[PDB]
Amino acid sequence: YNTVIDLRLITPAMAENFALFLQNHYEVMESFQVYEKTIPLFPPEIQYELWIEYLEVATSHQLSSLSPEHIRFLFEKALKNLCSNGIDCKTIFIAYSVFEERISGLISKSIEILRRGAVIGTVSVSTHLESRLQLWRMCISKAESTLGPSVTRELYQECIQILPNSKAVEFVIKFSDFESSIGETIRAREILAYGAKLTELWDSFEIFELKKETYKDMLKMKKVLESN
Amino acid sequence: QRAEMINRSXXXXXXXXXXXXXXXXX
Amino acid sequence: PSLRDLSLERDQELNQLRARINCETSDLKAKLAPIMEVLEKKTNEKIKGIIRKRV
Amino acid sequence: SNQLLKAGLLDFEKQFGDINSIEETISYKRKMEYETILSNNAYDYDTWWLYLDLISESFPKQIMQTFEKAIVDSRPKELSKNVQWKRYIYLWMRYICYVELELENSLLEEELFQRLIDDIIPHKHFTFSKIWLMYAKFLIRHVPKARKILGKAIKAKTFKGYIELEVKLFDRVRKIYEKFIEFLQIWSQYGELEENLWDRVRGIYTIALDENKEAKIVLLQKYITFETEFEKARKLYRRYLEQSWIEFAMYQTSTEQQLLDLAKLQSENVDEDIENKLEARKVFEEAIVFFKQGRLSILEALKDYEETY
Amino acid sequence: EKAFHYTVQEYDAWERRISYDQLAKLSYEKT
Repeated sequence: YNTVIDLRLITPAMAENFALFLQNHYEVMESFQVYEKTIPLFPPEIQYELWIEYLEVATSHQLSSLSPEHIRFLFEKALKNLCSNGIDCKTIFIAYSVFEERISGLISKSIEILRRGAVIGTVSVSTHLESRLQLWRMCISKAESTLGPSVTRELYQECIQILPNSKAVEFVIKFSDFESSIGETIRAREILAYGAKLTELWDSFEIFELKKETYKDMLKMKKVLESN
Repeated sequence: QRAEMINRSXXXXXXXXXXXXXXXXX
Repeated sequence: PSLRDLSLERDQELNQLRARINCETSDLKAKLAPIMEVLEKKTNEKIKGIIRKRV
Repeated sequence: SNQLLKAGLLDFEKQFGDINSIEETISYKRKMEYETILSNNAYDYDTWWLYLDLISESFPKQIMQTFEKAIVDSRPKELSKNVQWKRYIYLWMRYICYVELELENSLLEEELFQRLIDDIIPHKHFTFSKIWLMYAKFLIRHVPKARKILGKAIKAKTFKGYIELEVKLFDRVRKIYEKFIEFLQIWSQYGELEENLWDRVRGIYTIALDENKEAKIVLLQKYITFETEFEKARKLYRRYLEQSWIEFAMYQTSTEQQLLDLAKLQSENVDEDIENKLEARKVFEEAIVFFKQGRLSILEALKDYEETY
Repeated sequence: EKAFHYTVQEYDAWERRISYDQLAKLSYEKT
């Protein structure tokens, strides 16, 4: 196998075969050398299919003696070298979020790691926009469940700024619901006025009246917006 | 004079909505 | 993962040959807590010590 | 100064050689990256946490230095108990438990706790109960000094922690709770402790304090009367009329069947002299629950009809 | 999904798919 790497004859699947061979015989640390000796030889569209192997074996196989900073290095080396070549990455940014949450327990860090995965600067926000929506939704789910009012209001006040207006519709609703559940409904009503965006998610802002003259004024304001 | 002319160019529903909310709350 | 199960299925295909061959800060609280509880129990042990001296 | 050369060494060690070399080389590289992030922003406290966790394992000589750097550089430039303050305090708590469990030199503890009582800015704004309670509990391991620590701060969490510390240690907390009343359900815990240790005196205190939604807490006196069986329960039922028609049900409950009927009749007369039909219906239901009682229920129904007529 | 079976040799060639000095060099090579 080594004189088939030296001749540059390996294929990606044959490299993963070498890795699985060495892992099955409990020479696990040698397999990481095989992922390192082969990942530089293939273009970015193949590397992402070898990295998902290398990070999973490193982070989960029980014979890996990799210190918490060593795996935390791998996930940064992958995420820089893939994202600089515009590959979609949510299977790495989620795995990093899980690993960081599991080992350090610093949930704010893992939330930030997802946030980094939403705000990737390589390509325009309309590129890979299915994944880059899922990451935001995961991030804010963690934030609301675990961290509480502080970081939620700083994630929401970033997410709505950068996603395209046609995709922001569920975030304003969920944000206003969260703020209303906190209380002091004028703060919620700011976002409920912010719902004037385009497209029929504004009906949720009308249905949010459960949070009478003020309601009539709301009806008037929405009616004006209906012909803007 | 048509040019001169053309240049010049909810409470019940609220109560009904309140009634609907009350009916739903029961 | 993509390449792994290709490798696994090919590992099954090898057996043919193998045959033929024969709450804002809760996150930080949760991390400090196992040390804080040890200090708590050490404090209470010393409390019982000074109580045993007082009697 | 060639950082790319260091990267080249690291890439070599990844591809060849045993794991210990990679672990040390990675530790160096991650030390540099955490330093460059922290000098760029001191308020990513998560990065501070992982940096200290790296230093604690790979660079034992470097630990205390980085703790000092962390406490002095990462302080907020703000007030009002903002989020950055709430997270900044945990670094000091980490440092306290490091000097306690790992160094075992308590001059460091007393020094850092004094620096905390200086640098927290408790003097005019928000104050962190966590450090006062840590200091008070520390002084026991250091013990009579823990009285001045509480008095420096004395915000409900501080009172609650000190009272529990008294209870673990002891009787002086009752007066501390009396002073805590100056700051609205703690009287229940006070009563529970006093009745555990004096039930007559505790109940007298409760009665005097009641002699000024307060009734929701005053119901504990009824529990005290029930435990005392106890003639003072009658005064609680009478004072519960502050209207009497609602209190009539409890009056009938406290009143043997004929006595409850008499009490219900008296309360019905009071309601009539002031809804009296509802009192009559309540008396009828009371007779039904007690169940000549059925005939009395029928008579109450007829009188209820005559009252509504 | 046939991509996983090309060699590194077959992958480095697939990366591939003017001044007078360079045109002169190319002409010399071609001749």
